[PDB]
Amino acid sequence: MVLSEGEWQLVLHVWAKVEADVAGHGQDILIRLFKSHPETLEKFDRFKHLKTEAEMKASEDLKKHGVTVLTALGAILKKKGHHEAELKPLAQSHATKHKIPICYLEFISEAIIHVLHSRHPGDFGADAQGAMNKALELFRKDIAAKYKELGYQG
Ligand code: HEM
Ligand SMILES: *[C@@H]1CC(=O)N(C)C1=O
Repeated sequence: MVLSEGEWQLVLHVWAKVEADVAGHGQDILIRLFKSHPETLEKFDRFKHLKTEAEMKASEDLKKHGVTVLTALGAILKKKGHHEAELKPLAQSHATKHKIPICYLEFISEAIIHVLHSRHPGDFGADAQGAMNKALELFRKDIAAKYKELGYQG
């Protein structure tokens, strides 16, 4: 699958808004993930003690991680599909160390879409949401292929 340049521009135009405050967006996204699919929190030995949204919001460490996650994803999106170099270490760690199934990457993709839809109606209309879905699908497709190369079913 291949996104058009027009599609990449819709992706990067909403990402430009995320970048006004990546820390805020990362908190929203991880909290949405953990609330919508509580099982995902159990993968984080670092964070699985957090009991409530209030505790999550107050966690400086969770905020730090959200910035790390969105910055890595931002770097991937800015490659506009040319993300082989970026996907190698991410696939290896997430397959082998963290053991994150592809379904959980689907869950975080859903969280990203939900947060952008909520925060950014001006840059996340139907066409833009479709482009972001396509970008995130491409990301998961390529990650899943790497998972298989690495010996993880996903
Ligand atoms: C958009 C998809 C994701 C991106 C871009 C991303 C990015 C990252 C990055 C950059 C790191 C630090 C370096 C590394 O270990 O590779 C990391 C760590 C980690 N990721 Fe992800 N991640 C994603 C999805 C997920 C999901 C869905 C889960 C769990 C359901 C997860 C679980 C973890 C865990 C447990 C760590 C180690 C946290 C720690 O103890 O420091 N990741 N991730
Ligand atoms: C998706 C949901 C889950 O718990 N696993 C392990 C999946 O593959």
